[PDB]
Amino acid sequence: PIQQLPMMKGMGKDFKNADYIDYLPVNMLATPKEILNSSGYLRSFPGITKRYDMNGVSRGVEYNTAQNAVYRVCGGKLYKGESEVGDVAGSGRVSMAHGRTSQAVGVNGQLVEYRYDGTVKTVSNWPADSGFTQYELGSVRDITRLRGRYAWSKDGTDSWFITDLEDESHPDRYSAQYRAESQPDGIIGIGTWRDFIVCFGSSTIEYFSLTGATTAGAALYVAQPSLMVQKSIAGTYCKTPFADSYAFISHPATGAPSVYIIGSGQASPIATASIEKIIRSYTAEEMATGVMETLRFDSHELLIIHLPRHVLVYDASSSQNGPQWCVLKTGLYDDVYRGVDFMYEGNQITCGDKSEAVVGQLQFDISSQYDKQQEHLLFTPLFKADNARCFDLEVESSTGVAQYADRLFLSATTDGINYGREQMIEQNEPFVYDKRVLWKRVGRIRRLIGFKLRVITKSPVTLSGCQIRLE
Amino acid sequence: PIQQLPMMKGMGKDFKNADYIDYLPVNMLATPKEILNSSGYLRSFPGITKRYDMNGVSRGVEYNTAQNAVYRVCGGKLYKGESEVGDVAGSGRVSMAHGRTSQAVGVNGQLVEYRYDGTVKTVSNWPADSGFTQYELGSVRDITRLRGRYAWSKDGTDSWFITDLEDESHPDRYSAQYRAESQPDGIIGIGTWRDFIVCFGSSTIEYFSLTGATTAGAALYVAQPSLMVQKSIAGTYCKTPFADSYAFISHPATGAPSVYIIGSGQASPIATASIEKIIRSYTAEEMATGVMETLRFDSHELLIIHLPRHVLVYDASSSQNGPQWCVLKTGLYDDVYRGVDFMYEGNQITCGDKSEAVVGQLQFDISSQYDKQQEHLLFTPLFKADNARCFDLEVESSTGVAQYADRLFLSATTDGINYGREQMIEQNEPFVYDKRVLWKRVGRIRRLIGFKLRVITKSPVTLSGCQIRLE
Amino acid sequence: PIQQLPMMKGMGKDFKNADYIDYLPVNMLATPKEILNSSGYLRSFPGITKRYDMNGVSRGVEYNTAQNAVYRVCGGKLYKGESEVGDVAGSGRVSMAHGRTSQAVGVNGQLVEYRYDGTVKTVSNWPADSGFTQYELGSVRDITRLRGRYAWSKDGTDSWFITDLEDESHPDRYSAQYRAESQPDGIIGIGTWRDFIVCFGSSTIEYFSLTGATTAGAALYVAQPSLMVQKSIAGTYCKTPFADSYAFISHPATGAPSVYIIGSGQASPIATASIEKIIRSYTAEEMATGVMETLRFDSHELLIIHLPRHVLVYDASSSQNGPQWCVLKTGLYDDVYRGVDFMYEGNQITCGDKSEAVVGQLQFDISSQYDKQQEHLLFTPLFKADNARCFDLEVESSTGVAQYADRLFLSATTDGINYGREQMIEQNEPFVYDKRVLWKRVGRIRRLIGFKLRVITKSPVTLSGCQIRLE
Amino acid sequence: DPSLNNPVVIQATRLDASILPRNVFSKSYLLYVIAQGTDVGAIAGKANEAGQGAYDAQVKN
Amino acid sequence: DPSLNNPVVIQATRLDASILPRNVFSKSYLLYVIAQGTDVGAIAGKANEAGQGAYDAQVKND
Amino acid sequence: DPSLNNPVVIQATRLDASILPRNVFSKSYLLYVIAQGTDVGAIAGKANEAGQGAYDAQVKND
Repeated sequence: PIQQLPMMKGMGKDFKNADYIDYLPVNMLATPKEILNSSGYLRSFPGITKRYDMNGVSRGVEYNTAQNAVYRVCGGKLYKGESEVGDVAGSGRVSMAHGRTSQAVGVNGQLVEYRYDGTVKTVSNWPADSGFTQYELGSVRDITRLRGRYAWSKDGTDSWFITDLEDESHPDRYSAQYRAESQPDGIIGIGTWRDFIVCFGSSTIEYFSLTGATTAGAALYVAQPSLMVQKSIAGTYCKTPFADSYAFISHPATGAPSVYIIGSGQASPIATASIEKIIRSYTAEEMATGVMETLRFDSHELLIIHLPRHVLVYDASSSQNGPQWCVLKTGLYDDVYRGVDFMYEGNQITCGDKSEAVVGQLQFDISSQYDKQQEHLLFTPLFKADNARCFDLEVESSTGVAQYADRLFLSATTDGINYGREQMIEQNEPFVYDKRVLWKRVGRIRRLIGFKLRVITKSPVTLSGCQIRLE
Repeated sequence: PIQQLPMMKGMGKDFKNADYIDYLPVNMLATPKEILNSSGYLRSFPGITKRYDMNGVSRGVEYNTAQNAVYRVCGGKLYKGESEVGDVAGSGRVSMAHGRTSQAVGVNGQLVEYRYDGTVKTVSNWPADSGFTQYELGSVRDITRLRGRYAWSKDGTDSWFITDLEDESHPDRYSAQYRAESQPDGIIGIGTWRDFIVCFGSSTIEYFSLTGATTAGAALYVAQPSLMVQKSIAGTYCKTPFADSYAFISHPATGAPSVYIIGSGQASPIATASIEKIIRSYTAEEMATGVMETLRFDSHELLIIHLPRHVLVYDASSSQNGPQWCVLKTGLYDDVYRGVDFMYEGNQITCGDKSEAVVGQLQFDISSQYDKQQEHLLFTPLFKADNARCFDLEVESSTGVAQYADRLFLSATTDGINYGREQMIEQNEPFVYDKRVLWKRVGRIRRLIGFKLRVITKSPVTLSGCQIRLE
Repeated sequence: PIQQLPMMKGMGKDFKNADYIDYLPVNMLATPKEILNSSGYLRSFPGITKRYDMNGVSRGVEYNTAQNAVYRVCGGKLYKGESEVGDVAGSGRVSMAHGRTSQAVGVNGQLVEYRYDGTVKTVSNWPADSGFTQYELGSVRDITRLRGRYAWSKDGTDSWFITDLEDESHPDRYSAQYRAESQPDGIIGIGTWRDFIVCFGSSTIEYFSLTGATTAGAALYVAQPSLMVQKSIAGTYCKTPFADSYAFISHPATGAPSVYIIGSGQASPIATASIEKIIRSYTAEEMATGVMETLRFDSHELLIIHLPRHVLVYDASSSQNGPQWCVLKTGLYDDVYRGVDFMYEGNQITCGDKSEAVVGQLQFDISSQYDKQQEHLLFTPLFKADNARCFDLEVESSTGVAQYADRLFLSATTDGINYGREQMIEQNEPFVYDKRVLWKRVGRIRRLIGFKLRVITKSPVTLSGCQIRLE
Repeated sequence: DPSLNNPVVIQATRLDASILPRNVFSKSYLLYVIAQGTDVGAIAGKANEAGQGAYDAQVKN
Repeated sequence: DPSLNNPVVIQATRLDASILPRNVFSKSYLLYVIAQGTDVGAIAGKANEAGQGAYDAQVKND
Repeated sequence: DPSLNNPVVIQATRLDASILPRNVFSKSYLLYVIAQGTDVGAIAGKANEAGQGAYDAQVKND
């Protein structure tokens, strides 16, 4: 009898509390595509190769549609692709929005507009002698652009403003201020969906649409209580557009945090129980420091969450059976994935670096990150086979693209927590396309067994189907 | 023949009525997560460890979104997390609502507002010299907040009021009073759902939305007949938000009380016949004194009902087969569960105590409540096996996270009411992860048999699948 | 055992990346029509025979409904079917729209109208002495017609204009200018769908409908936010009507480019991962230079994409199992398909030529393009057969419509990238209808095998079902 | 003249995205239904304001 | 002024609640749909009456 | 008086009959929804015209 073993998700036990956690693949992506005897295959995440140098770590990225170029803020400098176009203060992550007139960066509680002509303008109240309405701007938390107006949220308060059409430097002349007052929740973040200004609060999410009123002093925006969502975002950058909607991490105010997708005025969780446990492991402030974004290459629609110690990738394409989550990491140990701020830019996917002051492009030919070895892990679920001997452990692997022969470490666990000896297997070989990855005489399963595949390489790993001969 | 025995729900007979009641797990949570040969596994409820002391028993809790902190009322004192911020009279349960200006507590028929500046203001009519409209406020039953207005219900009457926008201390200047007069039902409780003020009556549930009228003296709220529900709540605190809706216990006016969930102007029961019998066992007054709340950790969405003698937990996540209900109890006997008023607060779930004047946090590492042994029970359904001998009784258990070896008591019933001798089995052992919990030579089943598993421990209990070899 | 091998999609590995890509049929079309033992059959794309000469390569085509004739621009000349009616400047592709009064061609940033009376008029502002409103027209990117108004988009800006009803030469007297300002996106292309003007941007797609306002200076068009699509088109001519909707290639701004179909305000991808990789292989500029169109003959509804190096055909009729994509190529090597700008014109389908200055009609009798041999390829998926010998390889073929005997080259791959020796098989014979295409003693499959069928002919190729006797 | 005084009553204020068959309607129609509810409210407001203005003009005349 | 004379035509006055997809719409949504039909009828009536009143005031003032 | 000046905005002008469900709605309801969109547009137009007329009468009377 030959039984196929799935590798998309692995069962296991958490040694801290004996609970059943779902072991997730590391630096691997599941593709729901029928090949050979398997309905899908696992492929390594694309490697990173350095493109050009920056000054300081990455702090933000956005595709400037008006200029048809990628703007990113690295360290204390603002970059338009290769070139350098502005200076940015601060050290933390920044929220950016772009418009026809200028490119805006929200830093240090100020909405700084980097106009394409070269001049730099900071948002401030209209001059007193102008006679227009004066507002208490306070500090800027998050910014967005819609209909030629920059919309930003006052820090620590549920009030947000919109810039005037004629002069985007100053707010609107008569009706700049608006409030998300359905619940007493501070507007943690602000975003744009379709024609709606979305005000992500600490308890509720509200939608504002243009009224079109022409009278001076009339409200240009009114809330849409129909589209209100009773969840909220945990941190300022815990939101991102995803699948024609917004994905976010639930704030602790509404209960235990979890990953949700906003749909038609309702939030549908997409986080597995293990993912929710991982998220809950972090403190409130650490989670607030987290940032999430979206990346799309090939058939994959990935949702990347940059938690302080883990990087979680949700693949919407390969989630037919259930929420498919993968963990990205850099180096042999549990270091956080260095790639951040992914953006597709003209045949290349360029990503900033969390640690070094460089920006690199995703290269599908190799799996190394800045010419460094990487770890790829696949865990099979625990299955109960009493007094059963398993002999043939074969996985089909695509080979012939590696610059050096790769080695696969195969180990098996009995209790589900501690793994046994690891066997070295030549899974890849340069310029060889018919190599078979197979191990005979696995052993005898006493009560239950689980398998873990470890690969160290600079070349892509493609493991399709794990079959085992029970006898 | 190896037959798997489910443990999610257990059949049985009620000795007082000879009716087939459904035995429920005690301190045991079902998780629908495919592992080994079972579709789900049973995990013990998280234990409680003391966080810090209080004065008096718990009386209420809510997450103050404006202050981003948890406010709870213990005894005669109001606490903002660790610190103490005010004094609260009375002794019974209180309902709290929070706003930007102040935190409000509804006690002794008065809406007391504990302003963040330190001052305390009580809701009362406008001064006579002001010239504003005067109302007969009477006594306050339940309170809620929406759009910066404190909405509270007059005790013993179907009238409810809303505070003025400029001054939250006094009611609205001209249009404070509103009535839920679709039926002659007193407003037992009031709550907020999305942008609707919900008036839970004694026979009907009504929804009110803001009109937006600007004329002085015009009605700000009008009832929404389309969303009216013809059921009602039994007690003042027999309601709670749940699954983007409200869950409640039906009032005796509409028939025998039962648990319902409001959906699109209709109430869909979620109570098993056994649960409804348990609820009916109480008197009307005892039913009124019951309080329910919601708790969400991991993938579980729990609806906890704190009845005077029973504590019932409804798990929406594990309700695929049917309404999954669990009983929570403290101590070796049938004492009521001591934890109450659960609230997730920054990486921890804090719960008040019904009996002692302490507040504790839920710890998933252990299952002991305040360092005390707790009982965990699992009942298998009665199944008719005639002249069949069953030998191998094995349950998969996760072990190795206990500070002392656990003992599992296994017993079987033939009549379905009285159980036989109990056999001790080593369920858990410190630092052992491959232990097997198995009993051989169960006996011979004459007509029908059912199994009950009892665990006394300070450590988490995880039982996956009960299989039995019939022969 | 006799196992049928599908030929609609072929499996394989990409030697540059070791990834599993789909080998697509070349110059073949899938037809989901039940015959013999197969649910469908594969037929060669119709050949091209020269109709009459032209001057210069093809640059555009449209069916002039008012004149009931096909207008196409070849080289520097405009043709009304056989005849020549005007002169067109420039050298690149041109977008044309037609009206009752005139036929318009958008070339060199100018909307040139070729009136049927023989005169030529160019769109320009109203005379200054007329007193009508003046606009900054700039340069024209794409044009369209609706309700007797020529609608064109300003190049490099999100503004678009509409011509006056009384005089189509000049823009509207008072309300010509409109802006797609929901996002700061330049209007890459413009099109007409039902009664909406569609403004395909660089990030968003918007719909504009007639207001019907009669007041002078009032806006005639307002955006429809309900139908807005958050995707966009990559290039100016990367759009075309298809299946009562618009199909397009996603702009790099929204992520990796992919093929989408607009449905009810949402974009549904129809591109296989292999197709998306093929699209990503091109640069942004080369992607922009791509042009796509639609063709419908028999039951096939084809979406043809003329990328710089590949020509991809999407058959919506034969997409029951999944997105069916076919590659069209000219010559023995991988040269781009020469036919372009297909249009059905009174019992004939006429297509321009990318390289030569001729126009030809699609002839279903033959498969040769301008009396030249063409390559037809069919790839079977890789299937894992271990230690299995396969002997009888038979494909059903329709024969008897060839002017010379055809030879079929049959080869098999083991690694999935490199193919073995090719065996010649007499695929077709003149005036023979009962010939059987069959090869015995294929060989022994070590690990896995895949088959590729190559046909070089001037005659139609029809292959029904690939069955193999695996033993 | 006096019929212009009394305002016309209205239905429920809006469709609060919980009674809609949200698994049936497309995204555009799902937006359209709430848009129609809000616009019905707005047209009711405008019609009542115009009736009030017409009554005031009539009595003043 | 003369435009205020002619009333605007209306669709079918009511929804029969037998043509609605009763197996799909929630019953609260059903109530909303019939209420919307009735309210559109009422708003049409009020708008036509207000237009008539505005025309009468306009001509009397002229 | 000044409130009668500005017309109230409109939603999407019409239902496309291609965004509606067509395996759910019957023919009568499919016609009714389209007629309802058209009638909402017409009622908006009539209400705006009546408001304009009321404003003109009010200012002339003043």
